[PDB]
Amino acid sequence: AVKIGIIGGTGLDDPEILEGRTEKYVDTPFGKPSDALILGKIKNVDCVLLARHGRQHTIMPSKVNYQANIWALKEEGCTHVIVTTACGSLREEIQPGDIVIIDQFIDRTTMRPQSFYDGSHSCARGVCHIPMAEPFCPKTREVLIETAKKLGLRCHSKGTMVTIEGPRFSSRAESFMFRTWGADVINMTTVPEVVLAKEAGICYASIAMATDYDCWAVSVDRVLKTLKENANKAKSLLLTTIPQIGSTEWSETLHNLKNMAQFSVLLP
Amino acid sequence: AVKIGIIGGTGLDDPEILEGRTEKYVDTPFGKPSDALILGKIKNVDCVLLARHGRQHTIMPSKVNYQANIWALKEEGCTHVIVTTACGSLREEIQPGDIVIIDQFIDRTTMRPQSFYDGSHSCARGVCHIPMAEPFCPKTREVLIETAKKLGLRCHSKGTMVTIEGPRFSSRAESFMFRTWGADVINMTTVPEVVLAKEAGICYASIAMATDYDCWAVSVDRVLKTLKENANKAKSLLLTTIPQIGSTEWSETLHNLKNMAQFSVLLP
Amino acid sequence: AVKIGIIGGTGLDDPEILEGRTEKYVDTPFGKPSDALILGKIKNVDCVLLARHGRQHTIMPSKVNYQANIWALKEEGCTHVIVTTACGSLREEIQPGDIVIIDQFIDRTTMRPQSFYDGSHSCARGVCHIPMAEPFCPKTREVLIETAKKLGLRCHSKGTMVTIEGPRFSSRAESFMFRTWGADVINMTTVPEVVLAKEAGICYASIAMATDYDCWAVSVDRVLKTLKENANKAKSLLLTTIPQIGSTEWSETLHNLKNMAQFSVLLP
Ligand SMILES: Nc1ncnc2[nH]cnc12
Ligand SMILES: Nc1ncnc2[nH]cnc12
Ligand SMILES: Nc1ncnc2[nH]cnc12
Repeated sequence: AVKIGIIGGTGLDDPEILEGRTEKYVDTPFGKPSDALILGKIKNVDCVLLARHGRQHTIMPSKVNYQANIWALKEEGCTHVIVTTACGSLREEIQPGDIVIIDQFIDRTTMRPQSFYDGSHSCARGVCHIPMAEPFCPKTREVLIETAKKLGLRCHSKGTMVTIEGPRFSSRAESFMFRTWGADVINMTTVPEVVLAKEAGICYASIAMATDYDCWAVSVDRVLKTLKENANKAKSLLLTTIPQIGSTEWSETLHNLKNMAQFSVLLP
Repeated sequence: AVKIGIIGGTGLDDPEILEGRTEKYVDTPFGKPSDALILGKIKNVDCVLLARHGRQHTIMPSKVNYQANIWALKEEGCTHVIVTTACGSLREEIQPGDIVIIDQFIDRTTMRPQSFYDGSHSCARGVCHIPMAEPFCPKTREVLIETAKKLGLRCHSKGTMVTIEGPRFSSRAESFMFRTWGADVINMTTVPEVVLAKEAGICYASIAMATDYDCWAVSVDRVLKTLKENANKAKSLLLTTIPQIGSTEWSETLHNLKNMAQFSVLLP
Repeated sequence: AVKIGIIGGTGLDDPEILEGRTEKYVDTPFGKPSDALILGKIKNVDCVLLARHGRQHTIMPSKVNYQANIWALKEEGCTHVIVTTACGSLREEIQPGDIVIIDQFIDRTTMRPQSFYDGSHSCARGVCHIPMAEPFCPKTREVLIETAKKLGLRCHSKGTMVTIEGPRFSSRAESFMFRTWGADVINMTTVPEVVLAKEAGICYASIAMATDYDCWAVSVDRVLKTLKENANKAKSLLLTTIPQIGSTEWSETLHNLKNMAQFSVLLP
């Protein structure tokens, strides 16, 4: 049995995607999640939706409680966590409106807790050095890619996301530099969300939606406009992907993830 | 009517530049500014001078209250903010003593608040994603460049400033790396000063004075020596530039800046 | 007379290396050191050993009190501080088990105090801008290199260490990027340890032990395994190097270090 946690980004957190909805506020050892958890289903698969920035988008990327969000979904019994996020394109071929099933990231954040094992919580004892060679679940990404193809959507099979601290957008010099580093898209929320999901032994995948070409220009109005015009794509992709995830066996994949997380912890 | 805020850097914060001076200590929602505001004039133009590190230079770059400084100048009615800063040269052609009217930056800071919209101040509500494609005012930079030419000063028309966290200087490996990234000069204070000025809808420009070639070596004594030998240049440039700024119309430029800042804010 | 401070890293902090041991808990203006100081000798040379992560390895890299550790050793009268650290190799020629006498670093840390002069301690007044062109002591590194040769150990004479914040390991995209930046090895503790030692006017050198090839894959178990298999190398190197350090004159080298540190401080 699988359970899909869904974290919705800016303008990509529609509750109506779930059938048989029930609101549920929870608490965690790391604090309160961005907003209430929305329990429901897509066909016969159980899901838990959560708005990353709150339903009214009042939380900036740097202040999102990534620890509480991931811990809450883990506590609900989620086996997978598929998220949505807007991003700027750093490559001509990645056009606004395109979907990118990212497989790598480059961290440019500075003031964000990236581990549950901070030495101050009894629920997470020891020092954890989680491997990040392959940050996103290959199997989950594969289903997303094939479903996008079945839907006939413009979708890139891989891509490197550079996550900046924000809330400001990048300068032109920074934008050029990121391209030379090998970054393909840019956002403000992938890190540490992907890191914490790995520590939790959860299958994590991200649906990145290009909304602009950054400035190599971007603005909040441009981002919001493109999201409004393309939100249906992420919704259709999730609706079609999830029942497919639920029809396959994940015990082995989840076992390997649990082992990796478990053996990354150094106890006294 | 224009009003020029002037933020003086290390050894480039001479109060005598202003005529008819009056000291004024102020407070802001973000705390106290580095020191008192010095009100005065250059010809018929009103100005407000502020020492970035305090008159006795007791504040390190990472602890400067950039938010309070910019907010105080904005509250005084400043339409422009022209600053001075020492920097290391990362290019052979930029010689110590040279002035660089920088047009871009690369952020290497880590523990600095970069927005007024942090969710804890009623004076700045919402999430702000300010555009940084063109961080510095083109029109203000243009006047500085032409005035430098009229004065016959060695001045570079553009340049990318990499702002490091400090207080330590860069290692040789870091110095080499910054050159490959496309950085031309290096300092410790441009970011987030330039970011906050943009959020405030103020025309911001920076007079960077090269004092050394970093280590691709630099020392505090070398920096102080070069500043003492060349401080008169920044003073003469400001004295000649400001009356020129005051003789032109800025309502349209300021309107466009206000619009950009206003529409960068996401309200609940 | 010399006194060698030794900071032992993960699995490279064996107390038995010292003869005539005596445990000593101390306090500093910056807080408590990672663990108690172990006083003792190697031949006729006085030494002070300190486990970076605590004897039971309960402190993550980002939470190590680098300020207290360096201050404690300085207060004990240490003239030199030679440390050990595990690291990942970013170059084919640097094989796991190899020693690298690093000479440069690239900072990728974000939430770490890098100076004693933070404006809140009477023991360290003013603003300090310490030079980092040559972060490690050349003379100390030279003795380590020659001793490694006399022992017939695979040892690299130089290398650039990129210090990441951690506790997570790097992503593959980050690993590739670090190689293009010119990094040779990667760890989580060199910065700011090397910076604070310089401010303290102490001769600092690092014995980096490659334990894996990062992911250009690494895991805690792989790291621990390689350290267990090669720990004897660092121990033998220290035992043979230290008596050699004690047989030479260091007054001039220490005087030059004291001058550099002293003149890096800007007083009110
Ligand atoms: N260009 C951009 N930079 C950062 N985050 C973004 N989100 C959407 N577009 C973005
Ligand atoms: N080389 C340098 N690095 C950083 N800040 C500086 N200010 C002056 N020279 C500098
Ligand atoms: N690959 C690696 N990255 C960071 N720290 C390490 N310590 C040992 N191997 C490492």
